[PDB]
Amino acid sequence: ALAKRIDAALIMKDGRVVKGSNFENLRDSGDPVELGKFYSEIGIDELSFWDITASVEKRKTMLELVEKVAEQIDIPFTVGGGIHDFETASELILRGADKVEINTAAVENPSLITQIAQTFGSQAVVVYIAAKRVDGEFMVFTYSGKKNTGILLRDWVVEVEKRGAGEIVLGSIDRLGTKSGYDTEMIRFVRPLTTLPIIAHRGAGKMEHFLEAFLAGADAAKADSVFHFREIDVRELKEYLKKHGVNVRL
Repeated sequence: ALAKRIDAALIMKDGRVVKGSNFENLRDSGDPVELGKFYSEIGIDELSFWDITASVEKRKTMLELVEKVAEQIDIPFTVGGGIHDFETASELILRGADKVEINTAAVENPSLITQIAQTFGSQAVVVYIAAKRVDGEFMVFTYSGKKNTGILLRDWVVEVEKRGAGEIVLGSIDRLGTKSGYDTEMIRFVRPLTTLPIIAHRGAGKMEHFLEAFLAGADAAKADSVFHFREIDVRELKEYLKKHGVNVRL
């Protein structure tokens, strides 16, 4: 029925893919640009490039990345990782990114969502929401899961749409590092609260997990290590989803 998207996320530091990948056909399996390009050719629909360059080289590193990526790939991509204000987001979109992915800076200043959207459109703004169960409630976490904001997921989802975001990535900290499946309970919780596309993140271990996420109401599903270490083949995944009635691009 409804069209569904398959996303790959690449974690990057100092220009390199953190922990690389298992694609031996590649000249450089740790080159984010070559790996991204390869993904774009075998069936990934959209890419996310996440930078954790901790040095003062971060800003130009991310700019050089988006420029090289835009030159080599022809599917939409998002860039993220410590994007804290409008000028940083703007530089990155102009240099070639289709979208920016923001989290902590958005929670601390939700008007940042609106400021990026008012120049680049809602479709250019993706808000990543890291959430976790705490005393029986879904709470929003910031600073790479270090801080419980005390903000209810329910309230933040509604505010994010109100401020003009285009898409929500819903990352379950309750599933980080696990391969037991996406947090379908969390996706089902968020689905009726927003009209925005919901992208599932964290927990994927096998093809059937993607099917479960789409049944839960996700519009897209994003993963990283399961692709890079080839626990799941992307072509096989889309073939599988299509076979069982999911509207994926094949």
